[PDB]
Amino acid sequence: ADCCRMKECCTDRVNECLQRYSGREDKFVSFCYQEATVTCGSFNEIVGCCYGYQMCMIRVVKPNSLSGAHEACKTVSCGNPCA
Amino acid sequence: ADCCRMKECCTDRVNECLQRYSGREDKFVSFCYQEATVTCGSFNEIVGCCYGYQMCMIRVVKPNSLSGAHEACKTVSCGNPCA
Ligand SMILES: [Zn+2]
Ligand SMILES: [Zn+2]
Repeated sequence: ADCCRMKECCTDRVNECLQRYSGREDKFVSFCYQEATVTCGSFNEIVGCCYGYQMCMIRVVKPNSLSGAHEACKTVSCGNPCA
Repeated sequence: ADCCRMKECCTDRVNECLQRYSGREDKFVSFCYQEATVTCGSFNEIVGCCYGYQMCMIRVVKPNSLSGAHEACKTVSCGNPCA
C-alpha cells in the first residue's frame, strides 16, 4: 500500500532478524532481507522492500557489529522499487 | 540537541539492548531504558529519553515477544520531557 511504510518495516525487520544471528550476522543479511520483503511486502519480489538497504548492509555488516550497521544504513536510499 | 532525534535513538537503543535478553526481556526493560538514556541523553535524568515508550514497553514486553512490543510502542507519545 505504501513504499515508505515498506521501507521502515524493511530496515527494522532486517535489523531485528539479524539480532538472532549474533556472531554470524554478515552471513544472514540476505536471509533477513528475504524474510523482511516477505513480511513487509514489495512491489518487485526480486528487488525486495529496500534494495539499497540490503546492499549497504552487505557492505557494512561485520560479526558482532550489527548496531553500527543499523545506524549507518537505515537512512540510505532504496533505489528503484520497480526494477 | 533535538527531542525528536532523542526519541528515535531511545526506542532503537532500548530495542537493541533488549535483544541480548532473549526469553527474559521483560526483566530488563527498565534496565535497557536507562542504558538507552545514557547513550541518547535526556533533558531530565529522572524522566529518561522517552517516558511514554518505557511505560508501553514495560506493559507489552513478554518473553520472546519483543518485536511485537517494538512495533507497537516505538511511535508512542513520550510525554513531557521536562518533568
Ligand atoms: Zn539501531
Ligand atoms: Zn521493530
